Order: sequence, then structure tokens, then C-alpha cells
Amino acid sequence: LSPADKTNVKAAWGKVGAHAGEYGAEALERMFLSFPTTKTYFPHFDLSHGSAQVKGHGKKVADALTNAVAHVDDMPNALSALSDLHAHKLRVDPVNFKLLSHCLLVTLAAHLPAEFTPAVHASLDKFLASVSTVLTSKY
Amino acid sequence: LSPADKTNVKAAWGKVGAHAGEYGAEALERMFLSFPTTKTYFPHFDLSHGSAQVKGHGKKVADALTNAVAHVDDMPNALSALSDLHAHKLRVDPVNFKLLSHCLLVTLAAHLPAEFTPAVHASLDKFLASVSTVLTSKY
Amino acid sequence: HLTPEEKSAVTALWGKVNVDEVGGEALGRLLVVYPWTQRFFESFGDLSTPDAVMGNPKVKAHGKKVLGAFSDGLAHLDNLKGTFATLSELHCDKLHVDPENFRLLGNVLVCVLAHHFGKEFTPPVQAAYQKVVAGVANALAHKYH
Amino acid sequence: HLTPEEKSAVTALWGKVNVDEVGGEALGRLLVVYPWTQRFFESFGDLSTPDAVMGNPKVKAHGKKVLGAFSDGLAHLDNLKGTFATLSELHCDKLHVDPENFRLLGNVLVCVLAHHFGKEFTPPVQAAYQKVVAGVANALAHKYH
Ligand code: HEM
Ligand code: HEM
Ligand code: HEM
Ligand code: HEM
Repeated sequence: LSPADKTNVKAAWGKVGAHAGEYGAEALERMFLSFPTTKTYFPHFDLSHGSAQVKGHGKKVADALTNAVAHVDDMPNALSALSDLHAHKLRVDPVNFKLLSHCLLVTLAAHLPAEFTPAVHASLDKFLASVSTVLTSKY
Repeated sequence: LSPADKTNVKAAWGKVGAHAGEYGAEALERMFLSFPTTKTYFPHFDLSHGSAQVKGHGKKVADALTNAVAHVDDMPNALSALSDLHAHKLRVDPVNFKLLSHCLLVTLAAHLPAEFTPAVHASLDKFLASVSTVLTSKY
Repeated sequence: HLTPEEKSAVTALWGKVNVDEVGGEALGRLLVVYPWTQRFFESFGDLSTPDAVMGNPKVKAHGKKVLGAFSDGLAHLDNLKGTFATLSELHCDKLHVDPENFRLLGNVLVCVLAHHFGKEFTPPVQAAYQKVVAGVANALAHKYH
Repeated sequence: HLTPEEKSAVTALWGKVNVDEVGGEALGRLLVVYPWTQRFFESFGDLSTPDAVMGNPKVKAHGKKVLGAFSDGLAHLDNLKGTFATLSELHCDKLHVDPENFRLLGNVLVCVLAHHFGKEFTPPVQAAYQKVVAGVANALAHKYH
């Protein structure tokens, strides 16, 4: 992750702004619709459209991503508890992280047309990839 | 990785000993036979059985792996030139790194039956995965 | 396997797609985001900078051809395997392109459609298009199966 | 697509495979090396340690069943898709196993065969067995295609 990537990601996530929780909920909804095998990880969840549980989970995921953007240089230390949770208690298959990264990128492209230049797209792809490796680093 | 992973990998690669170049040549031959799409990366090579070019390349790969074992705590700094080569000049598709890792594991299993316990297998798989991520971190 | 509503939505959205720019955008974004794919296009000239990639006439024309292939596949959703037989031959036996790159390009195209259509690219529309691009990649990768 | 020599070599090597231990060993090694696959076997007891995994009677019996399925697939190399239709249904529409784990298990089995047979597991034999396990994984992943 280069300093240009860091600048691009910080700018894009700043223009995301206070819409982060809604964007994360939308990304989770897109993941559930496009890849229904991802829904098996939320057996006790209500995953219908407009669900408050999905809203809250999207807010949590977005806040974790905001913290990661705040700590790009210290992501492994910032995401240690999350990595522990996902890799050990959840046992989440690492392909689902690619799926969620793609859905997050699609949400960002659909909501920020001007910001989604090819360079910003590459920077966000690399940032979400690094987040995924940190969350799967305990395997 | 882990300290136990480091101990297991060091023990296995020490048991490899002075057969490292031959083992690397065998792993490259296995990769060429099982995965013919890998051969495209080496067009000016004679890739027939017993080829001296494949012997020398296997020696080079094995020596790089020995250096990585010796610098398991500083692999990104030890493998910087190699990562630059493979990502910028050669532009190797990252799936071939998984292919070569599998062929190396198969060579190790076939040559060291006693050493290839499940724990050593897991440690070696983790070590080769980390080597692959270091070599693919410069696109 | 698209429902009639999914097929209707996909066709309606594809009706408004610029057949001259979208394929070049998708191909250039693939080359920028996954720069190991540039190895297949070394005869296309300068690809060092994102600006150079997105300003390449060769990239634009090749993306036009790829978009035309996608349109042909969309017009024959029930015969994807037979539609892409020649292209599967060309990509596997001649170019040795890993099938993972087909899904990478399909996801890049989904991102480009989202970027172009905004709020109209709803999650159901995205799910239908994900099914479409997965089918296209599977049909293109048949030679390795 | 196996040549007659590849088929003969695969059959000859499989004739010497211990049908009571190899499958359990391969399944246990899959669980140890890819610990997220343990998610699918939480009714199997203790899997916290590699020793506990390789000492699990449930793992041994399930590995026996998986090895029997592999032997059945090897007996019909030209009808892998039809041989694994019921198992593909079970793994996809009931278990939701990502098809990457099928290739992971095939590669673990290749490693186990190498560890058991040593010098007999020549690179040509390994290439034939890689073809076999790739075909088996493709047949098992048909439901998602
Ligand atoms: C960028 C990627 C991801 C981020 C930032 C993320 C973030 C989070 C956060 C913040 C939590 C709540 C932890 C807590 O409250 O202590 C959580 C829980 C959880 N995550 Fe993720 N996650 C990611 C990827 C995934 C994926 C790909 C899946 C499955 C396909 C997944 C499944 C779960 C599950 C099942 C929970 C438990 C929530 C519950 O049971 O209430 N996560 N994640
Ligand atoms: C553990 C993984 C790998 C290691 C340790 C490794 C190591 C090396 C080394 C030491 C060199 C020589 C560099 C020099 O002489 O300065 C090299 C070159 C090269 N490698 Fe790798 N490599 C790995 C993976 C791969 C893979 C997976 C491929 C392709 C499928 C590949 C393709 C090449 C090519 C084409 C060259 C150029 C050699 C020549 O043109 O003479 N490498 N590698
Ligand atoms: C995923 C969907 C894809 C579609 C629908 C597609 C479609 C096409 C089409 C229509 C052509 C022109 C064939 C001709 O002019 O005779 C072509 C050629 C080519 N494609 Fe693809 N392509 C796809 C993916 C890829 C990817 C991912 C790569 C590389 C990473 C790639 C590399 C090439 C190359 C190098 C050629 C030039 C070969 C030639 O023109 O004869 N393609 N493809
Ligand atoms: C790759 C080749 C594989 C083969 C040939 C195979 C074969 C089998 C067989 C024969 C059964 C028994 C079905 C029955 O008793 O009715 C089974 C069940 C099962 N398999 Fe697989 N398997 C494979 C891969 C996997 C993988 C990679 C996983 C998990 C990561 C998995 C998870 C399961 C589970 C949880 C069951 C129990 C489900 C049930 O019996 O209802 N399998 N498989």
C-alpha cells in the first residue's frame, strides 16, 4: 500500500462520510443477494430487505473499516480482535472476504461516481485486500 | 506464522540439506508436467527431462528458499529483489505460486516420509504461502 | 439460471449501455487493478500509468470487441457454453489465460456498470448480472474443464 | 482426459492404497492445514490439536467414506459428472461447501499419496493423479456451475 494509495483511500472514505453505516448495510445486502451461500454465517439473523439487524451489522463493519482507514500503517494491531473472531470462532472461508470486498467496491462505485476513478478503484481494491489478509492472517 | 512453525520449517529444510537444488529441480519438473500453462513463463528454456537449465533454475529457487528459511523473520527484506523481478518484469499470475508451492510440498512429502507429519505439513504450507505473498506484493 | 424478471432487468439495463466506451473502461480497469494481466497485452503500447492505459486506442478497440462478445452472450443466455466455444479455444489453447482472470474481468465489468448507472444499479440487478458474468466466465473456461 | 498409460499407472498405484487409513489421513490433514474447514465437522468432537484431529474415529470413518467415493470415481473416469451428481447435490444444496475446498482436498490427497509411496510417486504419476482429482472436484462442483 503506497502513500498514493493511502491518500486515495483516505479521500474516498472521507467522501463516504456519515453514510458509512448505510453503505455497509447496502454492501451486506448485495453480498447476501449475489452470493446466498454467505447467508449461512448468519443463521439467527433476519436477512430480509430493510432489516435492522443487517443495518446494525453494516454499521459495525463500516466503523471497523473507518478505524482501518485511520490506522492504515497499523492495521494488524488495529484489527487483532476482529481477526481472532473471524478466523477462530467464526471459521469464515477466506473466499467470502473477496465477495464482501467486491460488494463494498460495487456500493462505492454506485454511490460515488466521480470519486471512482481507475486509480481510486485500484487503491480501494488494495486496501480491502489488505484488510482481508489481516482478518484471515490467523489461519 | 508461529515459533513452532519456524522450528518445524527449519528442521524440515535442514533435513533437506544438500539435496535442495535437486529437490527444487524436481518440483519444477512436477509443476511443468502437472501444470503445462506454467511452461509459457519459460519459453527460451529446454524443459525436457534431465535438462541442465531446469537443474540450474531449481538450484536458484532452492537457494532462495534456503535464504528465506534463514531470514524467516525478515522475508520481505530478504526477498525484495525477487519480488520486484517476479511482479514487475515477469508479471507471473499469482495462481502459479500456489501451483509451485503444491509441487514443492509434494516433492518434500515424497522425499522425507518421516518428516512429513501433519504439523510439519501445516508449517511448510504456511511458510510457502508467506513466501508467495512476499513475492506477489509488488504489482 | 435467471428468472424472467432477472432476464428482463438485465436486458433493460443493457439497452442503455454505451457499446463504445464501457468495454474499454472495463478492460483498462482490469489492466490497472490487476497489473499481471498486462502480460497478455504487451503489443498494445504504453501501459505503465493508469492514464496511459485508459488513453490507449488499442485497449479501447479490444474492449469494444469484448463488450460485443458479452452482448452476444447476453442475447443467448441459454446457450452460453456453445456461444463461447471458439473464444474458449482461443483463450485457453492459444493464450493460456487463467480462468480466474475471467471472473476478475466480470467483476470489473459489474463495477463499471455500477459506476455508470448509480442508484439504478440495484442489488437485484447486480445479482442478476453476477449470475450472467459467472455463466460467461464458466462458458469461457470450459476448455480447461 | 487421461491417456491409456496414465490410466494404467493410476490404477496400478491405487491398487496398493490402504483403503482404511489413506482417506482418514487426507481428511485429517485437510482439517489441520485449512482450519476453516473444521466449520463443517463440529459434530465430530475434538479438533483443537492436530493430534486430536488425526486421532478422531469420526474423522477416520468419514475419510474412509470419502476414499470410497474417490475409488468409485476412479472406476468410472469417463462419467465423473454422472457419478458425483448425488454427492454434488449433498455438498452444494445442503452443506454449502465452497468448491475451492474440493481442490484443496484433492491436493492434500496427492500429498498423502506422495508421502506414502515416495519414489514410486513419479512426476508423471502425479500429473495423472492431478488430472484425476481436478476432474473429481469439477464433477463435485457441478451444482454451482
Ligand atoms: C472487510 C471485511 C469485514 C469486516 C470489516 C468485518 C467486521 C465485523 C465486525 C466489526 C463484526 C462485529 C464484531 C464485534 O461486534 O465484536 C463482525 C462480526 C461478524 N462477521 Fe464480519 N467483517 C468482515 C467480513 C466478514 C465476512 C466476509 C463474513 C461472512 C461471509 C463475516 C461474518 C461475520 C459474522 C457471522 C459475524 C458475527 C456477527 C453476529 O453473530 O452478530 N464477516 N464482522
Ligand atoms: C517459491 C516460489 C519461487 C521462488 C523462490 C522463485 C525464485 C526464483 C529465482 C531465485 C529466480 C532467479 C532470479 C535471479 O537469478 O536473479 C527466479 C526467476 C524466474 N522465476 Fe521464479 N521463483 C518462484 C516462483 C515462480 C513461479 C511460480 C514462476 C512461474 C510459474 C516463476 C518464474 C520465473 C521465471 C520465468 C524466472 C526467470 C528465469 C530466467 O528467465 O532465466 N517463478 N525465480
Ligand atoms: C471474461 C470475458 C472475456 C471475453 C468475453 C473476451 C472476449 C474476447 C474477444 C471477443 C476477443 C477477440 C477474438 C478475436 O478478435 O478473434 C478476445 C481476445 C483476446 N483476449 Fe479475451 N475476453 C475475455 C477475457 C479475457 C481476459 C481476462 C484476458 C487476459 C487476462 C483476455 C485476453 C485476450 C487476448 C490477449 C486476446 C487477443 C487474442 C486474439 O485477438 O486473437 N481475455 N477476447
Ligand atoms: C473433494 C472430494 C470430496 C469427496 C469425494 C467427498 C465425499 C463425501 C462422501 C462420500 C460423503 C458421505 C455422504 C453420505 O454419507 O451420504 C460426504 C459427506 C460430507 N462431506 Fe464430502 N467429499 C469431498 C469434499 C468435501 C469437503 C472439502 C468438505 C468440507 C470442507 C466436505 C464436507 C462434507 C460433510 C460435512 C459431509 C457430511 C454431510 C452428510 O453426510 O450429510 N466434503 N462427502
